[PDB]
Amino acid sequence: ASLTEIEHLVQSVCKSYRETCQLRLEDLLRQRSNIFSREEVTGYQRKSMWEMWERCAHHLTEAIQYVVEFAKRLSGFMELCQNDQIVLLKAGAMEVVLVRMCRAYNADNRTVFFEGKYGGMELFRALGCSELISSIFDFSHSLSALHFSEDEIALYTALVLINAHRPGLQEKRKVEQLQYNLELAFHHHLCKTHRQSILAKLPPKGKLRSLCSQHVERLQIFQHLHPIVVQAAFPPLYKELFS
Amino acid sequence: KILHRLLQDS
Ligand SMILES: CC(C)CC[C@@H](O)[C@@H](C)[C@H]1CC[C@H]2[C@@H]3CC=C4C[C@@H](O)CC[C@]4(C)[C@H]3CC[C@]12C
Repeated sequence: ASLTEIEHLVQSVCKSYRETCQLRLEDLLRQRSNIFSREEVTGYQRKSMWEMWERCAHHLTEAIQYVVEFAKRLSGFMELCQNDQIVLLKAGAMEVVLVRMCRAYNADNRTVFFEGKYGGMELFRALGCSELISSIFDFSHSLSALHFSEDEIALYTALVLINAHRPGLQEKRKVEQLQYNLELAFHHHLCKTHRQSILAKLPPKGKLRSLCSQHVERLQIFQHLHPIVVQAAFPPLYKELFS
Repeated sequence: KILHRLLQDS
């Protein structure tokens, strides 16, 4: 890859992201003043564990579908063999949502946009996994601190997805080359915008891996308790990724 | 199953 190639990979990644970002920044920023009441929060806290897990699984699945659409649009992605496409999405889709969450997260009052309003952690108390929720809020709080632009998110999430280290890849060298070009793309843009100061501030890694393992660990506990909720009422795509 | 079908779609 020449420099002209990576300069134009930048605009192209950002385009792909803009088209698949799901929720417009403009709407999320505007709806920040729209916060669930104590009564609504209580109503959520009164739901059964399983109704809450189901609700959450549906919303996450919906988010993952945009991520699959993002991936299908990413320069280079559809060029990978089917096996590696599936390995990369099985491992990185939740990760990408976890990064995309920072847009939908308001660090001023620690609220996330959920079913049409902003709410705090406590909104999800029925789930039976407050350690994980807590850590997911923290992660978004840290990312929010960086004042990530839309272009940064696009570039960053394209790298979260294209990870040549994921186990199970048949064509590790092709994804290595792709990862390299996206890394260059990401760092070139940061350089051009005077924003390399953040590279040292980015979240460590595993870190995203930890969150995603906790998610699966927690699912696994819930499935042991409510195995028929999962079989009967969790979306197929979600069971494929995390079950 | 489901992802394979998403990737193959028009
Ligand atoms: C089992 C646990 C992983 C559940 C986590 C859950 O307690 C909570 C933090 C999750 C559940 C559904 C998630 C939302 C699903 C869809 C979206 C839209 C997307 O653009 C960004 C993330 C965002 C706004 C998610 C933020 C995180 C939410 C609100």
